Amino acid sequence: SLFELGKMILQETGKNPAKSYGAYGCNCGVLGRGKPKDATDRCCYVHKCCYKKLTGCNPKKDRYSYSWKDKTIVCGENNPCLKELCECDKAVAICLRENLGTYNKLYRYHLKPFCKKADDC
Amino acid sequence: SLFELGKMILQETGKNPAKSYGAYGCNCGVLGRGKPKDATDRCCYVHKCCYKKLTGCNPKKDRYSYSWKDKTIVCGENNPCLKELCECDKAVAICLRENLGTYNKLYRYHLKPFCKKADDC
Repeated sequence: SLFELGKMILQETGKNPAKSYGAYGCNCGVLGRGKPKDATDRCCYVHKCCYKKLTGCNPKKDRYSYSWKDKTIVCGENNPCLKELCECDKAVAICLRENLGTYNKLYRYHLKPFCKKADDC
Repeated sequence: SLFELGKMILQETGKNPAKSYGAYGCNCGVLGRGKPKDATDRCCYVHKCCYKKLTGCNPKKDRYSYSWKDKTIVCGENNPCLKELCECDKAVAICLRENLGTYNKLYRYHLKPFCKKADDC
């Protein structure tokens, strides 16, 4: 669920998740996907496509279990969908940390409705 | 949808809904409910309890018709759920506006895991 996602983002990036990613670019936060503005936005784009591809569970609602072993998100879910879900979230949190280097505050509160439509996942 | 909600909050409060309320307190924005930090937070608490009472429609994704007439949100929507949805969003927008005077920026981007669990609606 977003509860685990939020935690992972904190774990990976050390940044407040909503402040930095609750509304950033065309893809981070609500209002679905759009053409990514930058690498960070691309994380969120990929993340949303990851969610979309999940057939067997609800990515935003469904809670799952994961661990923090050697400063690494470890998805210990036996439930296949929750496992794929956890891996979706892990991947975006890692992506977000890896792209902090080009994170641009001007993309915070980017006007999403005016984003170019996104190519399908 | 978050579009109509965002716009109502904007019309009522005059604030960017995403920045001011996308993550405020334990109730505004993502991650369900929690013990409200203040009146503004309480609005979102009530709002989420309002959403719970809805009868099938999707508050996140479903669009509905309202008009801003004589500076009042009018839920012209006739469909039963979308009408109540609209009414939920109108109520929170008004509530946020009415409690603007105690809006506390410190609760912007409040970390949701730090919140005491919400009482049942």
